[PDB]
Amino acid sequence: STPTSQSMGMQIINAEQIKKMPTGNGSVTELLKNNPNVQFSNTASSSNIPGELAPENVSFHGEKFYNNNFMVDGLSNNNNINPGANNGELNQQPDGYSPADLPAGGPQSFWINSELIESLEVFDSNISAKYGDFTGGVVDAKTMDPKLDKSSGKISYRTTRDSWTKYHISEVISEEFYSGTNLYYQPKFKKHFYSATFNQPLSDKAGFIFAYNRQQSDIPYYHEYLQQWDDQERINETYLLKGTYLTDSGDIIRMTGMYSPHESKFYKKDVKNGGFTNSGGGYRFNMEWEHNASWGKMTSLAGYQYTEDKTEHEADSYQTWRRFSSGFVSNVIDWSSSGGANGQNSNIGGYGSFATNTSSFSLKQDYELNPVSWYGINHQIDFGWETDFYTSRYRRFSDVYTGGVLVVPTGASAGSVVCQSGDELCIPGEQYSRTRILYPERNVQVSNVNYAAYLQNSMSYGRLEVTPGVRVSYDDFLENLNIAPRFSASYDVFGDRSTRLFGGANRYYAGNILAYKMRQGIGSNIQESRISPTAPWTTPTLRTGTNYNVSDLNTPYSDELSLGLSQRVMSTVWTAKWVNRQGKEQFGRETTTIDGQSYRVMNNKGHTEGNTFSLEVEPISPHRFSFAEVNWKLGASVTKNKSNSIYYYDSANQDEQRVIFDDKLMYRGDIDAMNFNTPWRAFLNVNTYFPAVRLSWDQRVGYTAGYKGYTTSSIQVQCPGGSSACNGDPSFVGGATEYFPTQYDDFISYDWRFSYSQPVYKTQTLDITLDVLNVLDNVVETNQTGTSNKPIVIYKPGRQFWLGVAYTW
Ligand SMILES: CCCCCCCCO[C@@H]1O[C@H](CO)[C@@H](O)[C@H](O)[C@H]1O
Ligand SMILES: CCCCCCCCO[C@@H]1O[C@H](CO)[C@@H](O)[C@H](O)[C@H]1O
Ligand SMILES: CCCCCCCCO[C@@H]1O[C@H](CO)[C@@H](O)[C@H](O)[C@H]1O
Ligand SMILES: CCCCCCCCCCCC[N+](C)(C)[O-]
Ligand SMILES: CCCCCCCCCCCC[N+](C)(C)[O-]
Repeated sequence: STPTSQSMGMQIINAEQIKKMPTGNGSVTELLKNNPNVQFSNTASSSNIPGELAPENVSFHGEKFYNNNFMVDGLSNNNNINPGANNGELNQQPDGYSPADLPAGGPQSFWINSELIESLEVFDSNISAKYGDFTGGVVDAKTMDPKLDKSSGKISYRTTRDSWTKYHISEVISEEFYSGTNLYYQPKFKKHFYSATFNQPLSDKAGFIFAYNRQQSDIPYYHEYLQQWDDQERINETYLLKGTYLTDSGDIIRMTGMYSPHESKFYKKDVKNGGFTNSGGGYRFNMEWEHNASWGKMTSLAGYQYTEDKTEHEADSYQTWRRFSSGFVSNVIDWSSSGGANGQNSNIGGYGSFATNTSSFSLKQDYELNPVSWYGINHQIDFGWETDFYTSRYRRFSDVYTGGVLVVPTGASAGSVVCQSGDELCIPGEQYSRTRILYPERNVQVSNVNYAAYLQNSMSYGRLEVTPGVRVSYDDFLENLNIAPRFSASYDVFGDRSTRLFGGANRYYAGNILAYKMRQGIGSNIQESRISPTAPWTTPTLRTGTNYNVSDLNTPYSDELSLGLSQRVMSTVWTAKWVNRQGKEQFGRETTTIDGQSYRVMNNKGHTEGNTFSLEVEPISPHRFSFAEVNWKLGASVTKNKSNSIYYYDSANQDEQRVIFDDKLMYRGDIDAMNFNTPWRAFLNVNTYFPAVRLSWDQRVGYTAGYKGYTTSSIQVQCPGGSSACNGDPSFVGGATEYFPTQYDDFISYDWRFSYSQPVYKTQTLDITLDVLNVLDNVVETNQTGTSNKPIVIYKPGRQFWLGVAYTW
């Protein structure tokens, strides 16, 4: 059995516990909301953005949001190229809009639905040497296994809508919002979730399981100027197939296969054929071999996993044409993109396709030895190793041409454009392009190999438990070998199990980013010119634009200290604990100069702190108090998190800037963190079951410290005189931007889930499921944008209904 000091710092959510928490989009990170050690992006749940299907972003003890280890079925599900794009916030032009974009796709490469999952193991504190490639938390999601006894199976269906959603939108925006001209202002929409599961035995000793799961979301979108309604789309799919076979020997062989594409359908604004789609996800193949020997257990795995973020546009060339201007009106340009009174231009097309992928083959092996007493104490030993050979690419699939400067001869020479038979950049009689920019077919490619091994020894003298462990890893990307001591202890103060202390000190090293590699060539373009529209294209010249590059880096780590205490007061367990995290050597941005050419490059100048006091109360067993039965759980936390100005790996170092902030003139690097920094929150869950009418009545209540919004001075406060804070440093001379707080008040969150089951033909049932999400519909500020000039507040979703129908057998 696992050591008591490590369980103290992990969560376990089995499938029946999952079904009893009320949910929107079922997604992995959503399930973390009952964990007092985690926080979410200020924008992660917002009323502007239903219809969106991605996973929320999460940060453990205020560590980076892209420094978590997300696993599925114990294997990595992390994007190690570009996971923290735009520090996790959305972009009015999602990445791929523009020709020279590095695709994003976020911290998880497979977006797995909250069905499909048997158990979720969530480690945040005193983590095991067995787990690496994180600074923050570990989030292992175990999919459904086959059963060998019966032929289970289920078909579900589930939906929500704009009708059914009550919105909260600022005014200021409400005009623009309801026009539906903004991608991420979605007033009208429909989500649809299908699922199908087949459990299937073959022998007394072998069976498989097929599962499928589709989430889809349609969002209308309008072009002013172009004057068209197009439909945005969001599709997530998961196909899953697992066999298991028990040998004559008593050893076990498993085999998994997964395919988890997701895509997002977008539109370049007011552009004829402006469409483009952003595919993500990929697939897996496992093969796993348990062996049960006299000494212990030995599980040996081989795996392969292709994952890919690709942007693909409706067309592979882009033009900007003129509809009309002084002296000119086209017979051929129907549409417009601008609406100027005296001049209108018309954009058409797009920037080809292009992508990043990672192909990777993995070989794990883990040993669980049987306990062994030696020199008077028990030795639970684990050890193991693993190695991963991977290859990352970026590719533009084919040459994409953009139109350059325009000509529109008018007046004396008004009709005189004479085109070439094939010429995509010439409209006979009207207009042509003098220059033309070619973004070329390209390819950049890394192939690497990481190695890791770990040894742990949980020893116990009775009363005591003390588990020193080591994880050693080497990435040949940075070529660093890192050694991570993990230490975790526990003491029982009087037999009993009534009163136990525990603590520990550990170090977690992160995995790779490697975006700066993939961007190396990126944004190369070759521009040509021509005198007339029958001249040949003449003077090709290669520009690179912003150049990116590799540098000599340390691997970012996080150091931990923990101390806690678990009391059993009555028939109710009160466990309270402290954790502190120094996050160190965190990647950021530098501009460096090589040969007169300049280069964006990664540094190790970021840093973070995390400090959390967490309490947790939970009764021993449910109350049967009588005609129904009720269980309950209660979490709470107090949380101070810190940060540089280096928010993520593409943030430049603006620490030495001077900034006014709360009343006194100070350096920017020392100001409060403004994402993942809610000072406290408490939450209670109550699951109620009325067996008399087969009705489940699940409620989540929560009281939460309010948001604190900031805005900034549009104009820098110049400083010898010009603010009475300039005296905080009389010598200082220069500018400084002032931050203006608005402290919103603490708020009550309240969520419901009903689930009624109903027999149909003996062994079958039909299940009705209803979620009421913001029950009181009360308004809460989540996030604040803009200068003081124009401040914009964003709110948490109002009351929302989800309706589900399941059919089991
Ligand atoms: C279980 C074995 C996997 C079977 C899935 C085969 C279908 C994969 O389809 C492919 O997947 C990649 C990422 O999704 C894309 O980049 C490819 O262009 C696409 O054709
Ligand atoms: C768990 C600890 C294992 C240590 C292995 C260190 C390997 C360092 O050795 C390097 O590894 C590269 C990638 O594998 C090779 O291609 C290089 O030739 C070699 O310099
Ligand atoms: C068994 C008792 C568990 C509680 C451990 C006390 C942890 C105190 O630890 C301290 O907490 C401060 C917060 O006020 C932080 O400012 C400091 O960084 C930290 O050293
Ligand atoms: C038994 C379940 C198998 C899943 C069937 C999925 C069928 C659709 C495959 C994708 C094709 C696109 N579209 C829009 C028709 O769905
Ligand atoms: C892991 C076993 C699952 C195998 C399923 C293979 C998917 C077949 C492709 C059908 C079309 C899928 N897509 C992307 C169009 O939706």
